Amino acid sequence: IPTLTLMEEVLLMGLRWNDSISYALRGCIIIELALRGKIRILDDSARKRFDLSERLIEVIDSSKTGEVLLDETLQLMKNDEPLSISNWIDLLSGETWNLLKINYQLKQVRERLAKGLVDKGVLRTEPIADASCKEAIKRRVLSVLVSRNMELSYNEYFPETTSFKIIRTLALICGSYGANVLENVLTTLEYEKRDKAISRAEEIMAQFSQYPFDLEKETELGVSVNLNKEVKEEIENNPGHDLQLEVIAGVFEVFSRM
Amino acid sequence: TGPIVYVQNADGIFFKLAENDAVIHLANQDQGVRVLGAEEFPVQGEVVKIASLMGFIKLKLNRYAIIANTVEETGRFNGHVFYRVLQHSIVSTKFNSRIDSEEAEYIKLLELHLKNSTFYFSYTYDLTNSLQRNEKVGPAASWKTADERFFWNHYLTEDLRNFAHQDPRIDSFIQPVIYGYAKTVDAVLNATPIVLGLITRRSIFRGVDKDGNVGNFNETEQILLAENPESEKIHVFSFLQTRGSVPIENSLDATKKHFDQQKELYGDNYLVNLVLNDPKIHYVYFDFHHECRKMQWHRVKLLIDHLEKLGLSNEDFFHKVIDSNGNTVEIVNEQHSVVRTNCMDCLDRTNVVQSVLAQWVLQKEFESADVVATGSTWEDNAPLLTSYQNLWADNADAVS
Repeated sequence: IPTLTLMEEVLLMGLRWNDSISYALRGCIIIELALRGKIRILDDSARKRFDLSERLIEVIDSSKTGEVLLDETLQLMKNDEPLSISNWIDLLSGETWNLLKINYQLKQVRERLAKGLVDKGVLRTEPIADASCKEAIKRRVLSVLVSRNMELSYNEYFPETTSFKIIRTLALICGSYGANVLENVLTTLEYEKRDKAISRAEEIMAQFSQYPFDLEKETELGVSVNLNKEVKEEIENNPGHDLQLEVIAGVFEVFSRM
Repeated sequence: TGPIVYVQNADGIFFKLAENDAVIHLANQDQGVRVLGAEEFPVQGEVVKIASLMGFIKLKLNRYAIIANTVEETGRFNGHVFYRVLQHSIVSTKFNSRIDSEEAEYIKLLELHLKNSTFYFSYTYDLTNSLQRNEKVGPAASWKTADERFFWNHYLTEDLRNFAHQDPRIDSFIQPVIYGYAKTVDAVLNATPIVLGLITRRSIFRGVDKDGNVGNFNETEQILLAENPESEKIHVFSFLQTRGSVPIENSLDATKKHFDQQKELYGDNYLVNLVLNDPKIHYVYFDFHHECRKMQWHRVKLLIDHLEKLGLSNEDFFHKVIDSNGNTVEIVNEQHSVVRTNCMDCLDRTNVVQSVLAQWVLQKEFESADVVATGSTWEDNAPLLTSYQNLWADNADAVS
């Protein structure tokens, strides 16, 4: 149960608005909704013939999250036929041709997330009020992109009791790189460290774009070793949640097609 | 005419007949409709197969496309098949994030109009006119020959019309579409295989408008087919009954033009209203007096008898006889008189009167083909009666 949603984190890492950041924002919406346990992949055998990103979406819970955007998307998923991941994100981005679902596109997302951060007391209008949170998130990201052995840090917004913390961080990395806003938080690092970090993120993308994401693959970079072991330690918990993970890896697949 | 498939491309949309070949390109650069060859047809890309194309509509700076995704079989008659548009789709060349906010309102209202609306058509047959009018027209022409009043997609195909005036290949692309009802029913009376059918079309135009149009003009046609192995021939009937407003503001010249058109197209006109001295034009009034339903039906019968006393005969309809292939053998009779129904408050009354009248003529249609005996009541047959009632009921469901 995190305080900040994935999309707000991504946007926060954004500043110091392209199409990439929007697409990635919607992607973060689907990812977050999957993480909550709201949506899940339909348990069909035929859908596994196509790509994971083309698989349908099934919503189980109807409880509101409190976040405006997420609840809007939930509403849109509540009154429609089961659409695929890529098509869902496309419709939420308004990239599909059909005018029947023209009202599916989210308008002025920037102001939504802005009011979201301000009302959370994170953003000040006059420019972040709390830089410790951003620095902590950045610390996690760098702990995944640089550290030899992956270790995690926790703040009040993202406690140690947060479920799928590693998954939250990985999804954050993938989503951020999808919008190419990852370049902002690699500026402090040295050249070689950047060169390792980017391709480490590339390995994360290539590994978790499929389900089940292979963990027998040994990285050559020596960066964030035992990632597979800790991910295994994550899948030891919450059994039967394979559906949501299929969704997530599907969105990761979408990020690699941008 | 025939099915159409297309390819969606950023530069524009490329339409092409499903069955040389003409390609209808709507470019995204200038939002203009132009004709290209089969070589322009994209080798790869999404190929969408649709029932038919309604046409293009231009609002502000964008020109949208109105397409029918799928249709369901609603009627079959002498090989000719009637289709109802189940799902409609509006397609633009630009993405949803590129569409203007002002235009979104227009698309919203248009889509709202498309909802709760029943459209009907047929590839090999033009329903736009009555079977009487369709018989007076050769079998070759299709798009060129259609009623100006009931050709619903007239505006949407303006560009297509302009390109059809020059290119005959465009004629196959454009397909007549009507707003109302159109269905057939298979049955049997006195060991004779019979196929009933009903159509209903709403006019485009619009008391009396200055142009001459009266508004709310709904032409309701009742057609029939009867194959009798005893006579070795196929009989085809086409009773006709229009309705709408009535001249009672209303210009003298407008009334004159209206009546001239009505008398030129329908001949004699019996106008019945519900609560010059032209010889071929009669004015009838009727009040239900809030009686019971049965007494109301009786009153309808009495009104029918009154119309009969006015000079209206139940033998005045379109009767024809065709061959086994479909070609007509001989023309038996033509209808030179119609009964226009005008009502206050509830419109259902019009449908009721039209129904009882149509059955009163239907009995004579039966007698004319030796299906029933002289003086016999066809209404004694329960299945045919309830089929008739179901037909008119669904018609009433569609009109409202």
